[PDB]
Amino acid sequence: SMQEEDTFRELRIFLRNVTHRLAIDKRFRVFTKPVDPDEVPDYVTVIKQPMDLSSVISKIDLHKYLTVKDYLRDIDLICSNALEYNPDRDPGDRLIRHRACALRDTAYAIIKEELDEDFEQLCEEIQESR
Ligand SMILES: Cc1cn([C@H]2CC[C@@H](CO)O2)c(=O)[nH]c1=O
Repeated sequence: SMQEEDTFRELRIFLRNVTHRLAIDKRFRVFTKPVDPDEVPDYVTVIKQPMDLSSVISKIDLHKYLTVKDYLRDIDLICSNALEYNPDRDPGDRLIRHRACALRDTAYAIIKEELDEDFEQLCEEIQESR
């Protein structure tokens, strides 16, 4: 319905806002774009489902997220990808892992403070009805 479409439009507005706030954080710069095809040639062979904040934005705009839970799976993916691909004790790896965890934690904290639980429940019920 028109009302359901307004729901989803509101969802997308909320998700763009959260995603923008993550993307402008200097700590998260490395997650803002996909990893360069040639310049890290082994990435796409270790990491089967690359994800980054620009790809999140495109997915929002393509109406791929019908719930916050679905968005958060992609935030979780950005994180798990970073922990998987940079697993070493070396400071380079430890910095990106820290930053990945901080991205995840920040997104969850923003959502905990600002997402109405009844709004999410609605989204989930509309999705489950399709
Ligand atoms: C997403 C990601 C990026 N990098 C390096 C690749 C080159 C630079 C910018 O992509 O950061 C890296 O070493 N590990 C990663 O998990």
